[PDB]
Amino acid sequence: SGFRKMAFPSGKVEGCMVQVTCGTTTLNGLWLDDVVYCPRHVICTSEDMLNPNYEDLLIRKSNHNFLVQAGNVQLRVIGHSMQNCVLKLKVDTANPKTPKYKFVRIQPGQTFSVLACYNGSPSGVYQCAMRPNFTIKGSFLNGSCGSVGFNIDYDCVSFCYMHHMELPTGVHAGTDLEGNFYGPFVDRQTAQAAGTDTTITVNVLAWLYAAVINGDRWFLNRFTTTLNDFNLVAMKYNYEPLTQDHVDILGPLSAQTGIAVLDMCASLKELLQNGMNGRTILGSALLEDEFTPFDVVRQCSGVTFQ
Amino acid sequence: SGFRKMAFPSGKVEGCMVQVTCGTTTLNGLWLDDVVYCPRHVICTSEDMLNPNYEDLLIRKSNHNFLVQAGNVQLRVIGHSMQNCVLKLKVDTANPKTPKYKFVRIQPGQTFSVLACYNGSPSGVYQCAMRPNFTIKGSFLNGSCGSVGFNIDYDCVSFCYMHHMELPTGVHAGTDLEGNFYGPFVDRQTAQAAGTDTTITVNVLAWLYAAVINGDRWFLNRFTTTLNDFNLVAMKYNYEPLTQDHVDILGPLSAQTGIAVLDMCASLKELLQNGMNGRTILGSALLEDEFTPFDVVRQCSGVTFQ
Ligand SMILES: *CC(=O)N1N=C(c2ccccc2)[C@H](c2ccccc2)[C@@H]1c1ccccc1
Ligand SMILES: *CC(=O)N1N=C(c2ccccc2)[C@H](c2ccccc2)[C@@H]1c1ccccc1
Repeated sequence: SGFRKMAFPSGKVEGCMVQVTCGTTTLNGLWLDDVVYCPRHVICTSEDMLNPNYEDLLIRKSNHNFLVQAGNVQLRVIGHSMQNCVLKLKVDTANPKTPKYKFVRIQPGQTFSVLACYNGSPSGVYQCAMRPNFTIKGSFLNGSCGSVGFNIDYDCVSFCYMHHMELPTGVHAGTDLEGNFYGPFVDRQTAQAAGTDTTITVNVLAWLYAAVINGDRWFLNRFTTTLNDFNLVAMKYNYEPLTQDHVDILGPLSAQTGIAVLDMCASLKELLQNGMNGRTILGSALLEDEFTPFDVVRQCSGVTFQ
Repeated sequence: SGFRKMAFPSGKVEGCMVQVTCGTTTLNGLWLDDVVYCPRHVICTSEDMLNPNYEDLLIRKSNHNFLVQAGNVQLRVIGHSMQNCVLKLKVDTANPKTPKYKFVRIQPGQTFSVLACYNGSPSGVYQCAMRPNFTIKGSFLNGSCGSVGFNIDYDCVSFCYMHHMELPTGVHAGTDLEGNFYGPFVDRQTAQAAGTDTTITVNVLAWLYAAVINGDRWFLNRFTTTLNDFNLVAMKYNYEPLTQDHVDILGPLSAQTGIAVLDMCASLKELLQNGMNGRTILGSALLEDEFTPFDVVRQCSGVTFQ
């Protein structure tokens, strides 16, 4: 019993973290096989970041201008290329600690673990959700760029996020491992609108099922609702509209608890309209939306990894 | 910027996790040098747990009755001994992945990371506090026994907790690595009173300083207080009494923010008496007490580990 925001074990990702320096800028890189992936803004100074022409800046850089260090050993850079907002530095040695991996572009609402790094060294690990507005609410200081987000499936690491920047609002933005930003963000020091953030309705419902499983049931009511009726309430509270795909995904939790998805929706509707009245659910005084249905089942089943 | 409940990178601890089986009972063990540490209740059946005589049960077990498996390799057990509530199984091979380590007995209020394991395999990592009543609020299913709690200081892992049981109330109990329980708990299936839990006042204050550092300042008031005056309010709300040692420990955060500790105490007093009025602090609708002053500074400075 008990429900916690759990991150994946970070061991396989720690073995891939390297320090990348170009000029006076140092950040983190990800060493997989004979390639080191890192944000392309490693080639910029603080002044370049106001309006960088990455193509022109990269032309003035040669392989020897990139210093890659894994622990205390220096890797020899024999190739460099820019793919969207990421730099791929080809090194002469394959990482002997390269785990089985995939590069994946996650959907908004999905979750992943972040291994926050500074100077190529890990400092901590935490679980994040890709918000519907394609930002993340992480913990990232200067030098954390290049830290990655990932999921583990038994022995396979699916990398999905690379940290690039903090918006003036305090939230974080980054790319997938092909260097494509999540959201409309660009890698430059300019004010950028993230847009209205909405609550991940399917995740709040999954967390309500995790609550019932762990004995927190005060919020269960004698009401039911319809998809269109619940969505009228969801639109008023800036919650993502619920679809039959989301209902289908909640099927296993509904079968386990004996509570129909539309009955859980009615309970959520009452919590939205009336608040929590000074009560808590799984130790929280607000509705949590950072657990997918897959996170709830994984945690309640104790699925393990290599 | 941003503030998260961050766990230490778990890589050094993953390399130490093994599966220990005795009869039909399987749980996790910690392999450091040529010794495997695990809960002594690995020698029990479900029926033995009602009133176990560990000494009599252990006498019927020989080295060959303990199956220790690290990944797919079987370790040869050449010695066994019981130290308080832990079994120490001497194996013929030292763990080649043994990190630099220490065994430490933490104080109530201090924090640590838990690497939840099943069958010797890691499933996840999260940060916990040792509550003032010596319980932890973790996430532990059947088979999670033997999972450990730890802290990292650069290259050194200080193990402080080994999971032993879940109380009928849903909270968790365990030992230090010498097998001494934290709290008055015993390793038997009997109802056990954890006692009144109190809020870690020094940690709530440290988290209020983390809030100010990250721009959340609505709660700052025009009042001050005294230690005895604040403690009258602390006793009413089941908060740990604040001492000059706690004030001394908050010194660096007070010097960084320019906010005197007694002024932060007055703000906390107003939050306790008036509530949060539907507002949030660092994304939470309640007062968080699972961050020590050392966790706030470490996170705000980005201290890294090996
Ligand atoms: C994420 C990160 O560490 N850093 N990101 C920036 C940045 C991103 C977008 C717009 C402006 C700045 C910082 C930076 C500073 C100078 C050159 C490139 C990036 C910041 C950082 C700080 C120190 C070293 C590397 C990166
Ligand atoms: C922590 C854990 O996995 N387990 N703890 C107990 C336990 C502890 C205290 C009192 C009763 C039971 C479970 C257990 C069951 C049978 C024998 C010993 C311990 C439980 C567990 C489940 C499966 C394998 C090992 C341990």
